[PDB]
Amino acid sequence: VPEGYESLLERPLYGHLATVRPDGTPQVNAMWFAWDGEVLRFTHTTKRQKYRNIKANPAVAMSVIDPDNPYRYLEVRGLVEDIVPDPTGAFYLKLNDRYDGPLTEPPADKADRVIIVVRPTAFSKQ
Amino acid sequence: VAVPEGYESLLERPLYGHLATVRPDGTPQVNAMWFAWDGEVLRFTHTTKRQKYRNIKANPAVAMSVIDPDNPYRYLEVRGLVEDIVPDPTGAFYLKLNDRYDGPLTEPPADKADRVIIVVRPTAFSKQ
Repeated sequence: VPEGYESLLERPLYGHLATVRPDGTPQVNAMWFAWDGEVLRFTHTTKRQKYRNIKANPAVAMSVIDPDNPYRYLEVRGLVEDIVPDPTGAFYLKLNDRYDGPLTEPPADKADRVIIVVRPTAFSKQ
Repeated sequence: VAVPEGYESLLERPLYGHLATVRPDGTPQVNAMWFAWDGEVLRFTHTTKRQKYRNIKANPAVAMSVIDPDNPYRYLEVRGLVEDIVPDPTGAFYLKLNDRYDGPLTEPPADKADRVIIVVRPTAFSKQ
């Protein structure tokens, strides 16, 4: 990550995750995310189009901008490298906690929850 | 294609839109952008010299994500097609976008000779 920009990834900001649909056209959805210094993790259910997109095309990109300073932003390109079942909704609650989210209990859709793990290939800030 | 009823307000606000395009190799690109909405089409400022432009010349399909900055449960996803690309060699359109956002970019850009207006007609909206 280029120098001075990793802090974007540490903050509880909404990332805009782009995927490619089966028809070859793009889709973009605003998302919580977690960065661990190596990979990005997202909460998803197996029911939505964005999940189906990544099962067929694992290449993704995520945009984040600093809400306090429009000069600071990042596009992260990467590949989905794992999809991990989260049937207790523990990972959803971890994100909820980082974002001071409204859930007080595991999500009702927990049986269908997964963790999408994305390993970056590029970070661009300009 | 009609905006969902009461969400057009998000497109009227000076919020960033995160515009996704697809590269010729089939992988996506997404960038935070100023946009303008006139009730029918979205307009963006680009130059002819970057990858985002090359992406749209080969695949006109795009998607834009805008989120309310204070309530993240309020959002709008717009899919659409680039239907025009208009030269902006004076940077006048770029300066109108800056004005819409009350931004600091009040003088024409050094790259103005290569500036264009990208015009996108929506094909779909989602807010849930």
